[PDB]
Amino acid sequence: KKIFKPEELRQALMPTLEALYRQDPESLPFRQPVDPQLLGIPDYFDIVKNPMDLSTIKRKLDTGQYQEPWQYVDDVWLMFNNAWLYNRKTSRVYKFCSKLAEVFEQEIDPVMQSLG
Ligand SMILES: CO[C@H]1CC[C@@H](n2c([C@@H]3CCCC(=O)N3c3ccccc3)nc3cc(-c4c(C)noc4C)ccc32)CC1
Repeated sequence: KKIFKPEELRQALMPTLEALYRQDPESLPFRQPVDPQLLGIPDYFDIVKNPMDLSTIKRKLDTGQYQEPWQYVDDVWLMFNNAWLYNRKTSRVYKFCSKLAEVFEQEIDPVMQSLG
């Protein structure tokens, strides 16, 4: 299938990550990995087996760790689904997660079409 290369992926995908970072305050819980010790939620890693956050995804884009666009998309939805799994539907963080998902879905669709 189509072979991609890192700089092509970073230039195409990074604006979609940038759109998530620009959401203030909705992206604030997601700009750094969850620290369950500081936040007093010691069961976090009992529930969330593969943590993900914007800073990790950004580093992976920056350092060429995605061979295909769908791997980037996978990590974004993984970050969203970790937050939806751990938090109550009525919580601020759950709602901010859904806001980021709405933004992502608008940003990623034209990009993935253009990478196809
Ligand atoms: C800059 O560093 C800050 C340090 C930690 C702060 N934080 C908070 C605080 C608690 C206090 C009440 C509040 O309103 N907060 C907040 C809510 C939205 C916007 C800004 C502040 N609750 C958090 C929940 C998760 C999380 C996720 C994601 N998935 O599971 C879990 C669990 C992660 C970070 C959280 C966010 C950023």
